[PDB]
Amino acid sequence: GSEPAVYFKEQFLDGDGWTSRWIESKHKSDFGKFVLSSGKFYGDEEKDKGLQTSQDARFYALSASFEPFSNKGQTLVVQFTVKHEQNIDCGGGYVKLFPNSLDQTDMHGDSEYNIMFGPDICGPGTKKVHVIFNYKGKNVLINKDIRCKDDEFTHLYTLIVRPDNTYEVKIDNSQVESGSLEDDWDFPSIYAYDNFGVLGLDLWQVKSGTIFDNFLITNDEAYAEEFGNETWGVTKAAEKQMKDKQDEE
Ligand SMILES: [Ca+2]
Repeated sequence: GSEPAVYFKEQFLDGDGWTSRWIESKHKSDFGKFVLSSGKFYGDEEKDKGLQTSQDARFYALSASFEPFSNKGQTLVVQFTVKHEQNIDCGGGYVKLFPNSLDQTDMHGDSEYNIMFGPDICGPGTKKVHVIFNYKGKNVLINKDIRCKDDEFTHLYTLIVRPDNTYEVKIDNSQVESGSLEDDWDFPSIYAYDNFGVLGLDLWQVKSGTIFDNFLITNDEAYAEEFGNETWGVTKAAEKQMKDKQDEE
């Protein structure tokens, strides 16, 4: 009939239903398995179900395709929650947005993506939020140091990329970094990609147990903020109260 474009959304609300929407890469025969779980403590046992890394010291390669789109002349928002319930030592917690040309059964560390975004932890020296744009054959990393969350709780990560070559990074629905694409990377069409068609979780973990949930790819900042409050905002207080109840035990 005669609104925000929701290019991709995943909340894992239909039990085993997610297996049809996500594809495991067969590039290697030893990739780790994601399992559906809400972990040992949660805000809501059912709502907080997400994809959890289940095997230590493994590479992960799982991806979801969606009807392809271009962000040309549009704002692009990529958002998701990451919960390092295990008290992570070293491991990725970022997503990669690929063009539709990706063969999902062959996705691996070298697969050509458009944008990579999210937290990476590797001991005390790396607690950072990556913001990477693939530009003219190179993966260009942000020149700002954005500290990521390293506790056991669910955190919302949001990247906003605007058609005026500006961006914003939010953690828990609050701005943590912003600036211009020309200023914050060493590169007017910089922001735009002809095609996005796959969101991938392509990463390494030593201590596994991270849970990913509430993925959203949209062209509207205000909608991503509302969805953020409907997901992460609903989890927050009750999840903390449950862990506090358990810590005392
Ligand atoms: Ca969920």
